[PDB]
Amino acid sequence: LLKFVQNEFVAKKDFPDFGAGDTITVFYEIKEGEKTRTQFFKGVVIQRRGSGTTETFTIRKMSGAIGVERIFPVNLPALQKIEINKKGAVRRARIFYFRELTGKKAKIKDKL
Amino acid sequence: MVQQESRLKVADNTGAKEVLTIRVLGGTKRRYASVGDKIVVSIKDATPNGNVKKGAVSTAVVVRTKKEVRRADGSYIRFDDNACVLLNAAGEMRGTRVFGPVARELREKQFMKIVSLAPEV
Amino acid sequence: KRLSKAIKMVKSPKTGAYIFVESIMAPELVDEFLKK
Amino acid sequence: AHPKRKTSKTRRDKRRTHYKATVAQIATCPITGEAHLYHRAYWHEGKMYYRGQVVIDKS
Amino acid sequence: MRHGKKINHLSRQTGHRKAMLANMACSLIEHKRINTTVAKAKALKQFVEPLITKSKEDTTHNRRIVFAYLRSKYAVTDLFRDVAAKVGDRPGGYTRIIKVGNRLGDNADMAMIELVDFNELYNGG
Amino acid sequence: SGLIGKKIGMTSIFDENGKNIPCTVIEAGPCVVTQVRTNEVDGYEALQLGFDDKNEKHSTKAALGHFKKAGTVAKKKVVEFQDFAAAQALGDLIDVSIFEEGEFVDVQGVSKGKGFQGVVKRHGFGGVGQATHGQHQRLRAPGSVGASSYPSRVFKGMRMAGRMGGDNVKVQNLRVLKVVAEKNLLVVKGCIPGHKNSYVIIQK
RNA sequence: CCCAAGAGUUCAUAUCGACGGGGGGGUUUGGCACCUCGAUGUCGGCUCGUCACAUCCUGGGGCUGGAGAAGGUCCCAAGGGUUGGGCUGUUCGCCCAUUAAAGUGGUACGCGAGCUGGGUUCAGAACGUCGUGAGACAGUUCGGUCUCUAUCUACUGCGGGCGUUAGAAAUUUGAGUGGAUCUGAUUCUAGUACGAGAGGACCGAAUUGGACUAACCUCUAGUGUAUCUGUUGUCCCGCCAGGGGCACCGCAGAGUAGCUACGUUGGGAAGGGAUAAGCGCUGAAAGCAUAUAAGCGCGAAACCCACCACAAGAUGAGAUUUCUUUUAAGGAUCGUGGAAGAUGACCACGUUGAUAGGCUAUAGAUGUAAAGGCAGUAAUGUCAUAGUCGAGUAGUACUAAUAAUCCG
RNA sequence: CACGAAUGGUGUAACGAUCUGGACACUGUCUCAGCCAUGAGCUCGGUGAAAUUGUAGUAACGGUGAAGAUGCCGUUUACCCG
RNA sequence: CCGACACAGGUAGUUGAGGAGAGAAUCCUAAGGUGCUCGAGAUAUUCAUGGCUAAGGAAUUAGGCAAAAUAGACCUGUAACU
RNA sequence: GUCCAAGUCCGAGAGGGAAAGAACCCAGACCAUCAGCUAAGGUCCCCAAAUAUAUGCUAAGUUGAAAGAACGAGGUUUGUCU
Repeated sequence: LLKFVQNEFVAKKDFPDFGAGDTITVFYEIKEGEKTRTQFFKGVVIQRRGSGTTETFTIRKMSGAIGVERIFPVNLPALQKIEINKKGAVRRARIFYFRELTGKKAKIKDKL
Repeated sequence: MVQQESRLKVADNTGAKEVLTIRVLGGTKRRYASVGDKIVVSIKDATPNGNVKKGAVSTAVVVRTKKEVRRADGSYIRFDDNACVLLNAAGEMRGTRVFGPVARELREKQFMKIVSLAPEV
Repeated sequence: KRLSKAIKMVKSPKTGAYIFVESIMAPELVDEFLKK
Repeated sequence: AHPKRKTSKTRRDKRRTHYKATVAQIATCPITGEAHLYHRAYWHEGKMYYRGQVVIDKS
Repeated sequence: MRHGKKINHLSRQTGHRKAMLANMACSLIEHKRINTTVAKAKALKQFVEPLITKSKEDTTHNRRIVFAYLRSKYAVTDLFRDVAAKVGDRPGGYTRIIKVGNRLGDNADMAMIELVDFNELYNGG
Repeated sequence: SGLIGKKIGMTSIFDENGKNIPCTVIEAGPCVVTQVRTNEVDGYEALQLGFDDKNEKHSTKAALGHFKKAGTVAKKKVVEFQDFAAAQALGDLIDVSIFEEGEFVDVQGVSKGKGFQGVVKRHGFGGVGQATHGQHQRLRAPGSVGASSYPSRVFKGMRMAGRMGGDNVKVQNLRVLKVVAEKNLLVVKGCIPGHKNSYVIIQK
């Protein structure tokens, strides 16, 4: 059964609950010339797309003046200790307008 | 995905701002060039002081693409602009600085000179 | 490492002469291709 | 395009062999004896019988 | 290719189709049995089953939800007053479809789409 | 050296050393040997395998009598395999155990039918010209179908529009990943022709 | 192709070869005027291909003024491949950047009942020149209607009838036919052999790409006139609240199933036989010599197998297992549907039934419904991760799949 | 070769559904096509033409021939009807 | 009425409303008049009229042909040349 | 191909042969006949008649229809001189 394969051949993670609008930091395990080191990516979660064991989430940051977006599958054997700084306060499921939008005013709305 | 007649932004202190793609090297009828692929370009801006002239023909590598590119581990990278870095007559970069981040796929192709002086990789 | 070409002769039944059958194999696997 | 030769009464008769009609699937109900189409209802006398029972009684 | 399109356009626009499906439901509610074609009846069944299902609980929200579909207070009140009281606690399938032959103008297969709880003479088997 | 399965779905797992791998689940249930064709009465060595049992209502008397000479009863899918590995007689069962972890298989399946398709979607022809530079009604036309008076005929094999449909296709050495035997799983890597819940022939 | 004065440091034939001669092909310009003027539509380009080898690349060799690598020339070989732009209506041609290569030609200078009309030969106007003039130019420029519902045959697909020697339900052998045959870069062998140095391999073994093609929708991406939400104008539901109609689906933000590529996976792998150019063994005719006359060993992407698909209407109509031996086995009509499909056909089910819908739950889409309370002067926010949908999945006969008939 | 001064010569602001060359924005014009809606088309019920037509049970190759063959010669292929 | 037709053509003048609007434009409606004298299934190929397309942005073509893009009111500002 | 001269044939001409050819070879059709002899050309089968006889050549499927070169060669049979 497909449901029997999914929850048995993919190691589930223990990451907190986040969605669109949240600001997170993801620590992955970048490999190199026979030495692996952790690297952090801090950005706003744009969308979370998927059903289970194959779902991904997209996170966007601004490395100076150039925007960088990255898509991570949640059940990656390299993701470690996702941290959450801000939280939500949006009105959409996929905040796609946040990609074609920059400046000081369109950063994020705070959640009360 | 950059092909012929595509305008790119040159990301280094060589003395150019905008460039135009002429050819995608690497075989017959090659369609596109993602990050790490070599292309032939023609300078079109040529900043006043500069080290290159407007109208010259050179070779470059695609550093940042706007098209989401997939890795082996299942992740994706997607920048916000199509950028390139010029190359010497041989397999070497001309210049000493690189503006903005680069892609990690530029490391598996022995572009250590380009990857060892960028802000982020 | 390095391979080893083993050329062994045999009495072909299609004619009756001595043909030649070579094959690239391991330097330590030529003993099992010459006994057959 | 235009036909080059007049279609003979043999070539036009060998073609009208699948142009035949199709006899309907007629059934009979062992209640009132009236014939009807299979899997269809029918009006016998101010009523509508379907499967031995009565659906409408407009008598 | 329509490998999964479970909806019949009935040779009508997206507005005309919904208008006709909302106009046939009011008729099927005010008269407990109407005579249509086969495809239109099969579409009206799938359009009217969830409405009668929602009608089994008289709330101010469900009334407005059913009104957004029927677009006629005369059918809303007649669906919530006696149709819901006569349906009772049926698991499902509040309507039946019976073919009654063919038409004459265009030779279309007809049907007699009816409510199950309002016909006391027919059972089926 | 051969089995029958049913395509369940498709998902993606991660290898033990990083990279993601797409995979397809094949509920390769226990097949039963129905008839062993020898080289003395037929003329070649092979054996039939039946996969999914039927009822006593849909089955034929001929099929009932044919499967009564065996163990389990009339099957939904019966297919004849050849060149097995272990000599086995009638009534034997092969569940999943014929495959290993890391081997290659040659899954064969019936594709899904597209119906009557034009030349552009069937063979890959491209247009007749542009879309606005005088183009009148040949945006998806085949073009020409031959030359002038020589040969004055359309050559046999001309690629034209017809029912694309779904035929039998082999997938040419998909790699096996999981061979779980308790629940018949046979998780292989790659795609498989056909819709879900479709029968497939897994040749080892 | 024949002869060879020479040129090639000396040496005619590594390479070129004058003065002369003998032929093959019918792709150029011609000669003839043999079928068509009660019409054989003419250049260029697009789509679609197919054929020859007089071979551009890949494949196998001989010679060399071949140390190696790069070359020159000749022989065998048609399986696959043979790029994108600037100028010009262009064919052609020049140029720019790549590639292993950017082949030569035929098919009415292939293809206009397949497309365009940019050029050329229609009517308007102007320039240069000729003619007194009307007018003309292998001189130039701007504009200028491309008709037809496929009868026969030829192709691509799908069915009905009958026959295979009694009839059915399945699984198959194969007489044959069709499809795919591409190739780069890097590493080790090895800076080894060779070479004074520079430079730099044969053979063999791995890694990873480009183009093409088939399948699939797990990921990315597009659509998604099922679905959800926000908002504008006006009309309607008696009024407020809340909704509905129309305005390109009114517009805007998403989107499951499905269909696709821009995505994922796989393939062109390996192994035989007879060979072409060519390389040898033994050996005479012809006491020697000689790969050949007898007999043997190698030898290419060419051919026959091999890989994939179809295939007994293969009338030469095959074989096996089981059932029934004439209203028997069984098939069909009709109905519920499809992952099947133009219509036939195909597949599952038809009450001793889970085939479709409904219902109960849920994967999931959208994003916090309506009514009411609280805060403010109000617009609004909160209690309130809720409402609506659920093209998918599972369980339940509530609804529809008859209690007919036909062939055998 | 072979402009030329009222069959006017040289310029010219504004104007032109005029002709020609170039730049920005923009886009399916294209790389390279993909998805969706209605009408036509497809099946069924009703009415119902026309152009065209010597008779036809109307194959392929090589060749001959008024010099480019469905009908001629030799070989090959092809169950009947849509 | 004039066009052979119960024909997507032509036919002088007068009245010709509301909301937003300068407007008789434009969208929805008044009074009033119509649903256009063949329909039903199904949701192939293909054509006609439309909608949306990731990256590139004329690389297409004889030619930016066709589509897309700017479009309202109020302010700031506005070159060579003449 | 074209323009003359000496003949024949087609034109205006059937029949037989070269596989099919207006002219090439034989041969000038008053009818009817299930009679015989011959011309060109042939006698293994398609397709009438020799798998007939005597002598020699060819090893190339040359050839069995028509039609080929300059220039090579230690293929073979045969005559003379030497």
